[PDB]
Amino acid sequence: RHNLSIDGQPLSLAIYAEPTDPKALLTSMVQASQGGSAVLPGTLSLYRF
Amino acid sequence: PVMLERTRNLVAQLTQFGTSLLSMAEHDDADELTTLLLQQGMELATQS
Repeated sequence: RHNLSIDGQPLSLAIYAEPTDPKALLTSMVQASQGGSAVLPGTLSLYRF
Repeated sequence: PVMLERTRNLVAQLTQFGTSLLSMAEHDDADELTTLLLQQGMELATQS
């Protein structure tokens, strides 16, 4: 009834649908918004330019 | 003579900029090779 031989050996070759390969993992650089310095009013020097 | 002194100081500073520009490019291109080797190594690792 279970498709076996008289000795118990199976008569139908099975299948398993092989697992899907290795995996690629990558990393990336990340940048963010950056500001600059400000300018203040200047002092008056005692010396010439 | 005064014009020569002021000009000569500016040219020396310009030389300083050129040296730094070449040095940075050398270091940046060396890092480019190291990055390329690691990326190529990863492809080899997948096949291994």
